Amino acid sequence: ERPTFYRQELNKTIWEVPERYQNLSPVGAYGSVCAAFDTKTGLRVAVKKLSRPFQSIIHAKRTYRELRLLKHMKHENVIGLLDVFTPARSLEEFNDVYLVTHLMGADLNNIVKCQKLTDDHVQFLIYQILRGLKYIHSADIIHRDLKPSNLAVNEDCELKILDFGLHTDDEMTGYVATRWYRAPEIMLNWMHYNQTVDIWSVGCIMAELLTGRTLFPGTDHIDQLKLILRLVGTPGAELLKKISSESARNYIQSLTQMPKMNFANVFIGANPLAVDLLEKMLVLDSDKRITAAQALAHAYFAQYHDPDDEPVADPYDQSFESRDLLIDEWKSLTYDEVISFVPPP
Ligand SMILES: Cc1nnc(-c2ccc(C)c(-c3ccc(C(=O)NCC4CC4)cc3)c2)o1
Repeated sequence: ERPTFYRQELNKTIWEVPERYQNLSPVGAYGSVCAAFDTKTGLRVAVKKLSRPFQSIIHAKRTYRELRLLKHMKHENVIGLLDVFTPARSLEEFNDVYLVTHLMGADLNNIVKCQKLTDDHVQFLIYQILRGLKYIHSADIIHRDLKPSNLAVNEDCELKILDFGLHTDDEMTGYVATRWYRAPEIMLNWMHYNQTVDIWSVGCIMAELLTGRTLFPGTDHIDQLKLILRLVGTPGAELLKKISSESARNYIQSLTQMPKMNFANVFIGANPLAVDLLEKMLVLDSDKRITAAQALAHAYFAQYHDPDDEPVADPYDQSFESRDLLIDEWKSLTYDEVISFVPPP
């Protein structure tokens, strides 16, 4: 049965949401999002209204991608879908999509920036990121854009992963957090990349939680690459060969060879086990980085690691990515996914 919708204007656009959602207030950065009190579940929720979802093929495909991703993610440490609705009564008038998720009070960026983090806080926070990433990667999904701002956290330090990378050139330019957590292979388009790019991001985050400082705050791509290589050393012959970009390979070979630095001398006073894990994450060769599944079993997480409570994901069919469809087809697929949504228990 259809709920009653009511409307209000929240900064230049009309929100039409079901009555269960009250006290809407904008929170901007994450898209077009409102905090809301959900009266049926008693939860504080985030309601995102999609922005012109079917105005182009790329937009319509994006909207479907986003809904597909969110409907599949059911894990404590990954943002999931509480609800999805449109005020539209049929396909013909279907033109707006609204998404409802948990609203966690803060992001990791405000945590590291405002509070001192004990080594035990670091254990728990990274543990949770890895636990959710094992789940994410097990579905063959790559986040691609892991940074402190898309790690939501509550009062109890419980964490969910948000905003799967699904950026323009300018946004990646200069002295910007948008690029500081990016694996060098994506940053510079070295090769066809995979899910361990997400592990490099975790390395940078973990480092920053331990020291309270960005690990590689490059002023631009090249400066950042230098910051990276000073720490991990320049590529060996084996890696140079795996860079499929001739042009990128040729550039990296112009650099004075440097060895990998001693991580105990960079992360002074840190847990030796934390140092070890960092050395295994911040490996230049992605083939050799530690996987999230492998990381969870590392000694650093002895306290939180529970092999029976680190679930993988159901199969995720993303063959739609290969498909070229018409706006109307992408829109009909999105509609079918809206109409068949069943709330969680
Ligand atoms: C895909 C995908 N990845 N993330 C989303 C998504 C979709 C809808 C929403 C409302 C959100 C969302 C975005 C941010 C938060 C959130 O809790 N941010 C915390 C910052 C304010 C202190 C919660 C949820 C995220 O979708």
